[PDB]
Amino acid sequence: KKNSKLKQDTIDRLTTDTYFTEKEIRQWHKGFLKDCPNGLLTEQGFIKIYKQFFPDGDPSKFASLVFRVFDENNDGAIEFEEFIRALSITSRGNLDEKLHWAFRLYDVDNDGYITREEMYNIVDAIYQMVGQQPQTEDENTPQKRVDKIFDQMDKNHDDRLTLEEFREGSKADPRMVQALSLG
Ligand SMILES: O=C(CC(c1ccccc1)c1ccccc1)Nc1nc2ccccc2s1
Ligand SMILES: [Ca+2]
Ligand SMILES: [Ca+2]
Ligand SMILES: [Ca+2]
Ligand code: NA
Repeated sequence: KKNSKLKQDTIDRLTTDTYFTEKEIRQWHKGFLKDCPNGLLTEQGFIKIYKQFFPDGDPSKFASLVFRVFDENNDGAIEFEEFIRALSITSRGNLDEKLHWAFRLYDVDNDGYITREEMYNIVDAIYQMVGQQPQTEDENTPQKRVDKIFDQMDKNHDDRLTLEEFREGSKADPRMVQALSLG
């Protein structure tokens, strides 16, 4: 099939754009096909992998958010090239590259801004995956602590974060990106 074989044109673009050598890309493709013989990873297949790694909670909500960022062309599947591009940024990117990737995750509706509700949505997704925790203080909930972090980053108090607000906000308070292991 087209999707199953690794074409030289794909390798050329990947070595131009990513931190991986041709040798590493070919190695990763062998592994990609062992887990995904079709060369196309579906959303549910993506969720299944996240369940292999967090068997206690429910990673479905978080995995679906991450999937949308991986699937950069929005065709409903992660092809090998999209897999490598995301892995390059998240495992080998510099701080600015990782913070932009985090911004794309938090900006669920892709409108150029993070809202409070979008920030809640990611945070809730993480707790579902990792283990929800009870709060007996209505003034010390995740939603409220997130509000404080958000307010500190929202320099012009318009109730939304630009990429610049989020990136310079995260370099003084990296907690929203360390929650994704991208600090
Ligand atoms: O989702 C994946 C990709 C995938 C993978 C498969 C094989 C080899 C390396 C990675 C995987 C990794 C860990 C658990 C489940 C799947 N990685 C990322 N996780 C996060 C989390 C937060 C923010 C950014 C990222 S990028
Ligand atoms: Ca795709
Ligand atoms: Ca948004
Ligand atoms: Ca703002
Ligand atoms: Na996408």
